[PDB]
Amino acid sequence: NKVRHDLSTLSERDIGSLKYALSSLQADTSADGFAAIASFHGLPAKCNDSHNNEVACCIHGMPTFPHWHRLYTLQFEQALRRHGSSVAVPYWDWTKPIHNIPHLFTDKEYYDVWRNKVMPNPFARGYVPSHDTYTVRDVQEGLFHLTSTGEHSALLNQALLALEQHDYCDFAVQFEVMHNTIHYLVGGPQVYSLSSLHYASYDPIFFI
Amino acid sequence: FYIHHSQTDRIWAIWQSLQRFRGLSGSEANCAVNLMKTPLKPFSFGAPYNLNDHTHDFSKPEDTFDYQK
Amino acid sequence: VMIRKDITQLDKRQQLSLVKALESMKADHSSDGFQAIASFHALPPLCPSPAASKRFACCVHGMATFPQWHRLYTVQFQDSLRKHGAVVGLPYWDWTLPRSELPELLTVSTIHDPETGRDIPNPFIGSKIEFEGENVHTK
Amino acid sequence: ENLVRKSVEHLTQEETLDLQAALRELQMDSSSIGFQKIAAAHGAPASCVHKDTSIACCIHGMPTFPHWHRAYVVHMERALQTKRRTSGLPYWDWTEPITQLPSLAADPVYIDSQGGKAHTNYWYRGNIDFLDKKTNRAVDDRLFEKVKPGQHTHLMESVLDALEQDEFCKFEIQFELAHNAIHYLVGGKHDYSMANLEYTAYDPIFFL
Ligand code: CUO
Ligand code: CUO
Ligand code: CUO
Repeated sequence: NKVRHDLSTLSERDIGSLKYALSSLQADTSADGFAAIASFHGLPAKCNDSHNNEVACCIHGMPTFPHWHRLYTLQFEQALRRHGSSVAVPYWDWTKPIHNIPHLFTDKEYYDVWRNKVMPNPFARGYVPSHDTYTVRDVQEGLFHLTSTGEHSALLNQALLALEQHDYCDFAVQFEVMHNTIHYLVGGPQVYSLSSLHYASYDPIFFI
Repeated sequence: FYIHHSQTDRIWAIWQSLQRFRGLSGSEANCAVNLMKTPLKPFSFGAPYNLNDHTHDFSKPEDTFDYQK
Repeated sequence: VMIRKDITQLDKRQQLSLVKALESMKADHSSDGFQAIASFHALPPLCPSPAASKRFACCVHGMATFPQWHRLYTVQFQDSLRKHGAVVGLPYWDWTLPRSELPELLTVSTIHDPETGRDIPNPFIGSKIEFEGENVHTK
Repeated sequence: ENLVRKSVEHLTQEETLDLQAALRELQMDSSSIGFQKIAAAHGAPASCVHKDTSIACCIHGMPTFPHWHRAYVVHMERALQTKRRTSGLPYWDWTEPITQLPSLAADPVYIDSQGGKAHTNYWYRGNIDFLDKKTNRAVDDRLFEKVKPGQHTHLMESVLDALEQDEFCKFEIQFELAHNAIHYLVGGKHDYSMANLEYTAYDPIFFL
């Protein structure tokens, strides 16, 4: 049903579809909609039930953890598809060193269109309606990866080590940690960001 | 509209095949050479209006005959 | 070799794709989007320039170039549908034969594709003309 | 004593934040002193010529033109002081090519330190109260930045020629033309923006 491509690989046409779809995603008020979809990851915590006693929905530090997030991505992908996205959500290959933050996400304004209208880039960010706060990202330049090999970045090393593990459990432990890095990188100190458990789901980078 | 034009395009293709039978080259058009060269908008107007690369390259009608393109 | 077949011949799955694809195409915010694509043929007129005082409609109608222009037009839609995940090429409705019943694909207002089990309007049945105020189904 | 105007880049964070808060505070000011009221003087609503038909109130195409605008900045400047703006109105030196837009004006969001929440920057934009609409700006000519075979730039050349003119009026014609370019680039196509005569006053960039 769907193919996933790298962000860099995405063509303008492909990205354009994504650009619009997210915009429409944002619009979707419904539960399927983005605002609702985000809450699945964390705050507000609906997880045990709507009841006051609540915990974060996502499973972390648990072997279930990769399962949950994997499922989570599909939810978005389906949402975009409904929205009319031509392609599966792209993944931002963190492992490779990043000369600069990907253009699709980075550009605050999505100028290109036949219309040549200027608009905000839904990809760039979103806001949290409950908090009525806005997403923010504090990123470290260090992310631009430098390494002796050059190829073997910390992420690459960490990911690879996890890769060599028959034990799933062992794999997950290593697997999750590598995953953690990006949240820290983008979020930075910002309370409302990827760095935060509850807030992080809001940023669109999350899906990528 | 799309469905209809598809049929009409289909018949046009039919004509081309008949021409081949005739021995006239199907791709080649003898007539209205001047018009064929000119590119057709908005196909010629690429992005942002026309994302499609193929139609853009194809905008010249001369190129259009070989549907296989 | 994308294949264009008679609309009647089309499979349910084939139909399925077209219905979903067009519907998604309708939604498509992009310039590639359906509403935008429609503007190519006629109003709003794009021809002199997308933004020009006097605009003319894109019709190389009444000219030799006419079949070529329309031929590209169809593919433009076809490519679009493919972006949507159209499995096949746009089908053709052969008017040449007499048809007691109008094609079901286009005719039916609601489509209850069995896979989803959900019922939605048939995007093929009509569209809405956004720029023209008439937010009516293309009648 | 007298306020000093520095370049935007020169502004310190402390200085910038004062400015940040002040104008944002200023925006709130409903008074005629308030920013919204201040905007009216430049253009719409017009009431330049009193009882007779109104026209935009700003002298353009006239030698008076630099006088009027100069007066205009001071008016706002005074407003900032009410705002308790620490320093004078910063100026964006268009003449020098700039790799990027100025952070203060450019950033649509201003991120405070200490994990301050990200909010829209006041400098980024303002709203048009009379005509319910938000001002917007699009820079079609991103290219203007850093275009130069050397120190000399198109603006520099234009300004320089104007500079070499003893006659005030001769200078004005040349000078005014240079002035207009920024409005064009910033405003772009957008109807409500620097590009438009009436609307331009609303943008804070006009100020800089
Ligand atoms: O883990 Cu729950 O967010 Cu990546
Ligand atoms: O529409 Cu212009 O031709 Cu069938
Ligand atoms: O002058 Cu009235 O606009 Cu700069």
